[PDB]
Amino acid sequence: DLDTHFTQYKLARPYIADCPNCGHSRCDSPIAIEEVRGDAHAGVIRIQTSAMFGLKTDGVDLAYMSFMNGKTQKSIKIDNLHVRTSAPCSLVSHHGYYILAQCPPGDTVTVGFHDGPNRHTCTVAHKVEFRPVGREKYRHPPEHGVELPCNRYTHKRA
Amino acid sequence: DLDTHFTQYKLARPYIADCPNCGHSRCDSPIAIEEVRGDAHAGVIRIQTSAMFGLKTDGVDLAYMSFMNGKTQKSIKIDNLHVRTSAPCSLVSHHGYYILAQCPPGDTVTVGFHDGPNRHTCTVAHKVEFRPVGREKYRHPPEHGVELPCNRYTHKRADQGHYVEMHQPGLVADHSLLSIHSAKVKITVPSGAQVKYYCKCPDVRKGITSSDHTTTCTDVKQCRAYLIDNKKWVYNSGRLPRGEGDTFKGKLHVPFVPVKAKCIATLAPEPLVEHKHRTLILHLHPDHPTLLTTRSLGSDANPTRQWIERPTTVN
Amino acid sequence: KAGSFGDLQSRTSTSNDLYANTNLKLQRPQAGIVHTPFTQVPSGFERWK
Amino acid sequence: KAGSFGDLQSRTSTSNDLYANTNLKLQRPQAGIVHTPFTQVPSGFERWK
Amino acid sequence: CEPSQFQCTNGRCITLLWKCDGDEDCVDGSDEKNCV
Amino acid sequence: KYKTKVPSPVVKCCGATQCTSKPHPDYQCQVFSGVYPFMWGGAYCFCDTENTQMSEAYVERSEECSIDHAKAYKVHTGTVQAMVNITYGSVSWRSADV
Amino acid sequence: TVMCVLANITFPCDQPPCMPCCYEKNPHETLTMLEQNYDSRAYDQLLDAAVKCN
Ligand SMILES: *[C@@H]1O[C@H](CO)[C@@H](O)[C@H](O)[C@H]1NC(C)=O
Ligand SMILES: *[C@@H]1O[C@H](CO)[C@@H](O)[C@H](O)[C@H]1NC(C)=O
Ligand SMILES: *[C@@H]1O[C@H](CO)[C@@H](O)[C@H](O)[C@H]1NC(C)=O
Ligand SMILES: [Ca+2]
Repeated sequence: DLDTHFTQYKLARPYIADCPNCGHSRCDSPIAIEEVRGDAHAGVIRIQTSAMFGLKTDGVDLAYMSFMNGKTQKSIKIDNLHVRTSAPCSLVSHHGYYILAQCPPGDTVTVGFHDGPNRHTCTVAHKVEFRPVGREKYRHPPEHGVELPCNRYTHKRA
Repeated sequence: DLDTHFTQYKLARPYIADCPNCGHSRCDSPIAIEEVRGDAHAGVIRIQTSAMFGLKTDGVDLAYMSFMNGKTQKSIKIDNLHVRTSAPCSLVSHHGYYILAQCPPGDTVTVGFHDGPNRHTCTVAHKVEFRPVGREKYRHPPEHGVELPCNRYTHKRADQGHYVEMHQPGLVADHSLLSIHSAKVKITVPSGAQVKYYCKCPDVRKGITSSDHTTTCTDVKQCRAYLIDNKKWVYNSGRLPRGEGDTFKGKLHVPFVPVKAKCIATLAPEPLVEHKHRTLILHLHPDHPTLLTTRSLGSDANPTRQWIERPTTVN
Repeated sequence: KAGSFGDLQSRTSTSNDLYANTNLKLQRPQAGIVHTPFTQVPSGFERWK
Repeated sequence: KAGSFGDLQSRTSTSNDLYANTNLKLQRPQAGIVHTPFTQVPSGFERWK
Repeated sequence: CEPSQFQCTNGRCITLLWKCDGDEDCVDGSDEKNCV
Repeated sequence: KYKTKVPSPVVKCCGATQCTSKPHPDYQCQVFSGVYPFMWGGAYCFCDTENTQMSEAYVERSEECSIDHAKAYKVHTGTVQAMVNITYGSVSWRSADV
Repeated sequence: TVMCVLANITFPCDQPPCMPCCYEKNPHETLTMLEQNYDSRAYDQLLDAAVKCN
């Protein structure tokens, strides 16, 4: 959990980058999407934020998330870390800057975490495509069928 | 209510079946989607899940919901019971195993219920399509227009005319009821339910023991045990193991049943009709894809039917 | 011509007089609820766009 | 015809014997999960509609 | 399970490399236990 | 529209069960070998390779058949009748079926 | 008058022998009764009388 998987992140800190849409307009958001990288098969996408997920200023607890409310860092319990493309996505995992989420094939990638009163959400225009594997196109991973090789972002942090 | 419909679901119990994806990866989610039946017209669909809605631990109250987190039942308030196809659907009514909602078209169906530290969702790949009634393909039900016969599902729990079969739950696997006591295995009894034990320490040891029994097996791994509870029923899902030849069958009313009602359909704008000698020119400006069918009234029908999406003109 | 380019023709942007041929039929309310249902040819301006 | 109009032919609405030709074929449950996977021709009645 | 693969307390077989990586693969969290 | 009901399979943990065709519409059965299921509790039984599964499915009428269903008819000549209305002289209009 | 079998006790299907609260004297017997009599034409008469408590 900590051997090198997460201890490495004590050096990195969150930052406040410009988000294309804070929800009504352009603002520098504590969670800025960079490099939504969707090339896997099942619709799993890895998105890189400007917030440290799973790091707490003192150390790892893997239910905390740190972000910059100014020049000052602050760590909070993950209240609702949601990813959404056209419908809410399923958060497979999160570590450091990255969160791995299984997403419907949508058209804009949105992330967001609550703080208390405040919403702190960001949205980027990125085409997320569901990439079926095999000779039949299928809008969602079936229950049964035939196992075929595919490329997917592992949820292990190693 | 308290008549046959809800009273009859006292015999049933929730169950844990393999969901295909709760969040990520297969699982054994308490609310497992089975038979999401979308065939009604207006977008109302019905989902048969593995967790009962309306029961509680003793008696029937609509706001509660009963589900199994293990070998033990558990009744909680309906805190956030959401069905989501591509946008959050609207719950119409939940009764027993069944949950009826109104959904926009989409390619998955997911149901989820909280208990406050846990999410307990399940999703399934079912193509649910909004089926318009009439001759105009509209994407959401209109406010006004023309009533038409339309098959829906009832939101009467009322028991009538259809049935599902619920048998005895076969022996359910469990290993938390196996513990290493002293140097050997120990099977614990649930205080009212038999437990059938099979351990191959290297000569086969079997038995259906109703009291706390200790066998002569060294490790927990080589033993397996299955509790038999007969007090309650379960739906004979394809996702539950059945007890070999013990093929006894039961019946249960299904709350939401298809009926014929009136659903509103949209009315296309009145076409602009222009007259010429032996010709009728129709300027049509539909707001949704709309049928236009013409037939002569003479011997030769000359039937011409077509769909109009763009504003067009036909002679 | 009720919905191809001329369906609203105001001489100036702020002219009180106004010409309008949207083919505004007025349907009856149904089922004992209070509303004014109308069918109408969509905007000629939108079609032109 | 295995799914084109007649694939569920019931002599009356409450007959006990009904003819069904849906080419239902079962499949191996895989990966140590318990279920009854099956593939079969889609409903002919829907296609006819 | 396979000799080259770990077996959880609930019989489930996983890869040995997926043990004590912090993430609760097995339902009962058996892989991450006995982690000095 | 049909509905393909799937009875709960059996898992003869060690040994094998064979299956018997039953008078059901488009019934299908197939015994599989070396299943080794896993349930919420454990591995559902011990012997790794010698575990079968019944997996029977049989198709029946959908519940919506009671409401929507295409009816096939053989049509014969039958009869022809009309509603007529007659007025003669001072007698007002009187209508009847014929 | 319809007539249901319970394990070599014939009986009617509008009263069982467990009238006051059938599902609390012996639940197992309730369900073995409602499962032997599965094709009984009067099965809703049986259910409404094997589920009625007081
Ligand atoms: C006759 O139909 C053609 C094809 O749609 C159309 O272009 C033409 O305008 C119609 N005739 C008149 C007089 O509008
Ligand atoms: C024709 O018969 C109808 C049906 O009874 C009647 O109402 C009507 O008055 C008749 N025609 C005329 C012109 O009155
Ligand atoms: C029912 O009673 C008769 C007479 O006592 C007995 O012969 C029969 O075996 C009983 N039924 C069963 C299933 O034992
Ligand atoms: Ca791990």
